Amino acid sequence: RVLPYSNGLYVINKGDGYIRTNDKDLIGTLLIEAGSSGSIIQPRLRNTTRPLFTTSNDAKFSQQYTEERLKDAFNVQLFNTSTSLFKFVEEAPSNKNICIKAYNTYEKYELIDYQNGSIVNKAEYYLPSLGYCEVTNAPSPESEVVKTQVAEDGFIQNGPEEEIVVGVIDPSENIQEINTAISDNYTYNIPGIVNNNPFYILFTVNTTGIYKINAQNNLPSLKIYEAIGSGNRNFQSGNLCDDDIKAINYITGFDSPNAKSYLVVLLNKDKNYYIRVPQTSSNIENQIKFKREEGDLRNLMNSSVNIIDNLNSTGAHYYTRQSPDVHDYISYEFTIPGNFNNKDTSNIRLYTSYNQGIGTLFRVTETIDGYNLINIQQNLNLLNSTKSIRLLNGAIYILKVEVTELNNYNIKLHIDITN
Amino acid sequence: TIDLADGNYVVSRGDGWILSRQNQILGGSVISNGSTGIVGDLRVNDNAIPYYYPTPSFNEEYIKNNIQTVFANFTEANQIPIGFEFSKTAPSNKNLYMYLQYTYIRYEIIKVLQHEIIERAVLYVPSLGYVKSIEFNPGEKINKDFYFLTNDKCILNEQFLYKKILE
Amino acid sequence: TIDLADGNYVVSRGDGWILSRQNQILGGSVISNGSTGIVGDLRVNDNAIPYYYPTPSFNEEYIKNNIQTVFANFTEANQIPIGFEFSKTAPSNKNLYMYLQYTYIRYEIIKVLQHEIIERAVLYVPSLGYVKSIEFNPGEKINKDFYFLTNDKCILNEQFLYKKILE
Repeated sequence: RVLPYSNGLYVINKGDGYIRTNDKDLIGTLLIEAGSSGSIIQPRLRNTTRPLFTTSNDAKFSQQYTEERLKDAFNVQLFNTSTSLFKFVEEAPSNKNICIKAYNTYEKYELIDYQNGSIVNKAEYYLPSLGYCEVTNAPSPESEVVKTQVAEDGFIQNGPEEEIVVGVIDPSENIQEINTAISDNYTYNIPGIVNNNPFYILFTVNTTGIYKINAQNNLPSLKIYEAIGSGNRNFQSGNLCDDDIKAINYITGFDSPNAKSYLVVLLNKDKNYYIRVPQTSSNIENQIKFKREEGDLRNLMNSSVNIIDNLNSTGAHYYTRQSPDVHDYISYEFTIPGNFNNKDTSNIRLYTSYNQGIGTLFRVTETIDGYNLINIQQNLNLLNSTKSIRLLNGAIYILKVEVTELNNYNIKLHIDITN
Repeated sequence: TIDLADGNYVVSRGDGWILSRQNQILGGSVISNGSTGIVGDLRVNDNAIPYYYPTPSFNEEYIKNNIQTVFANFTEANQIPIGFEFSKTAPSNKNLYMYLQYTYIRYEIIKVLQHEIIERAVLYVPSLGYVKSIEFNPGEKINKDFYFLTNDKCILNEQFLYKKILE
Repeated sequence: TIDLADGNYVVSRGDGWILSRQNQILGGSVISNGSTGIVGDLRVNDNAIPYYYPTPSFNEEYIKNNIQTVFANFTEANQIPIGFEFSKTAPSNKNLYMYLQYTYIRYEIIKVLQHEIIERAVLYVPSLGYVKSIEFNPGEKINKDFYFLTNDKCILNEQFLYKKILE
């Protein structure tokens, strides 16, 4: 019910075999005398077909657009014309008559702007499908007639239960591309033309591995997305190929404005990824550094590492962020208030108010090569945790949280410091 | 005398209606000795024609509009052709005759006053068809009822699906 | 890393390829209780479209020309329509869902250097189709794998038929 989804555009396939109430969609019933057989055919003598479409916003979610999003999601070719045809046939037993009736159907697509906890826009696109037919015993024509009131306009699904979601590139967010595959390091400059708006960076990597990706000063906060089904098809060694895929799958990253973060993700050579830099706002020049991490930081794999620079000497602190889904990770790099005596300590309890998680605590040492995570505490159970630890003043630590039970869209982490 | 509030109602009786005198218009095929016959049809804009029986107060337009708002919109739908066919195999001793008849949906729209129906207009819009088989030796007299539908009827069970026409 | 002489090769993988995300585009029919469903298709110049994934050095033309010289010439062939259809009958207890998906031939053309493949362009030209049946009670949860092909594949066995591109 929580339905975490890193906000943006999603088109769902809510299923096949939909029909409208009151037989608005019945082709017709025909009745088969025992020992004959009878079919009902859609031959496609004429191609044209009618889809049905309804939207919260015409201005944003226009039929043309919500059609294009199906192209983006499933590469749907035709919307009101099928050359694909269907018929239903039935033989009646020799004892009793049978009678077969046939309804036209629809696949039901949903298009959604899911910004930040709620669907802020929704279209429903009913794509003309290939039939539904009922076979029943011939009814006795003398059977009495019940004065029966018609039903509210709407829909019945006769196809099997289905709901499959597909993220799509927001056509209003531009795409920029890195032609060269990223190797071990790479620094990318946000071009002029993006004009501090949101946009996407398409790229690939050469040899598959774990990468830290941040922006300048770990700000803004980024998301990364795998492109579905990438990297079968065309490839040129060293570079990327377009593949032709705007259907995307969220790997990790926050939607929050002005939270400081860096991503640590696994990346596979036979896939293409989009990054989504948000509105820049700032007029200074920014950059996206891709570094391949061969060190201890792989421990944070497929996490977004959240940054807490700002602890008060003592007191309660909290940090609310979009919660990851069960068995995914959010991480937290925090440095503890006070100068580094190497004997001084501050007492640190790490709670979480709403969802359960397995917390993993590390001390961070940094060398010219990269971070080094020394292992402090494992298996920590966060949800309203009584527990505390003495950590070293001025030292730097990282908490890696695996979500175990997901009870709320946001994960609120507390750092309550005592002395 | 039907239990409804004074006013105009739109009504669907069944699919599966067939019309007085109209059996055999389309022709029929005769097949013999365990061969198989398959008659069927299509639907340009002949089958497509709906038959209107209007009243004062319920003109053609009124009827059309009012049932297309509630039910199967036909003018739209019967532009795309749809087919149907039947496949009857004969016994081996004797031979048989099968003929095609068009089925219709029966829409009607009704003025009710005093839990009584004072007025009714009717529309038959064509659905698919129906074939009737019969085995015969030559000379064998056949029931006139077989070739002649004397009064409109539904070959399926009727129904009475209704909506009040609004103000 | 494939054992061939440096150079460009033209390659046929199978007939029987099907593409990521494209199951269900065409629709699907649901049929119940031992009636029979028959879905099928044709081929004007929609089905007819081939999908090109070119590379620098292997432009659309290059690809087209080079595989039509060796293999099935398609631009010529997919002007004459060809049909295909499938006929699934349902069990009698429960009802079933079947949907149509277009199959393709996978041609690709490859630069080899050092017994290694440095570059590959790909063409999917449409062959015929394929339908997937599944039986269901309503509420019965279905495997997402059934409705969603997540990565291109061949539903038949692959192959690797090749010719060197000449100088």
